[PDB]
This record gives sequence, C-alpha cells and structure tokens, in this order.
Amino acid sequence: PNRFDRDRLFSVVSRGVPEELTGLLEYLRRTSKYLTDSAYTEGSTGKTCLMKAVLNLQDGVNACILPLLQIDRDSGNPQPLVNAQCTDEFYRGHSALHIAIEKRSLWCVKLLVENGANVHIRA
Repeated sequence: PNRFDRDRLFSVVSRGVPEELTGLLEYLRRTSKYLTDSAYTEGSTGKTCLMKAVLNLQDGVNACILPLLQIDRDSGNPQPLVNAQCTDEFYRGHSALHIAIEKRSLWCVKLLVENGANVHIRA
C-alpha cells in the first residue's frame, strides 16, 4: 500500500471510497515525486487521476475528491492538478474544470475553484 500505480489508483478513485487513500503522502515524500507525474497520468493524452475521478460519480457524489485535492496541495508542483491539462491534439488544453462543468453539476465547480485554479484556461 506504499508504492502506488496509475491503474490501481484509478480503480481506487473510481469506487468513490476514500479509506484506502492512506499512503499517497507517504509515497510522495518517500520517492520525492508529485501526483502530477507521468507515472500516474495517461502517457498518450495526459489524463490524470482527477479526470477519471470526476468522469464517474455516484448520483453526483464522489467523496475521494476532497482527500485527493487536500493531499495534492499538501505535496505537489505549483500546479496542483487543477491547471495540468491534456496534450493530445484531439483534446489539447482540456482541463479538469471543463470536464466537471460538463456533467451539469455545480458542487464540483465549487471545490475546484475554491482550492485554486485558472478559470481562464482554455482548450
């Protein structure tokens, strides 16, 4: 439960259960890496864990988002996966804020903007 991989982290966030997220901070402070690294994001497009987390919601609730964002800001590159955007020509610049706004929800927008972001970021 210390060494984390993209696939298992994506499965963890997908279920919306935040109990097994104990270990992200320990790994990030042990291997000296952030959560915005290529090791956790898609290598073809640039999709990150926040993206998969917000693409799946249980009737509009995903409790893992709060622990994920707080741990991200607790340790991360000056962009806490809120300005890190896709790179594929199909979806260049596509960030988490647009994806959150897509599903026709508002709370996710509240949290994403509150923790800080670049609302002017464009795709």
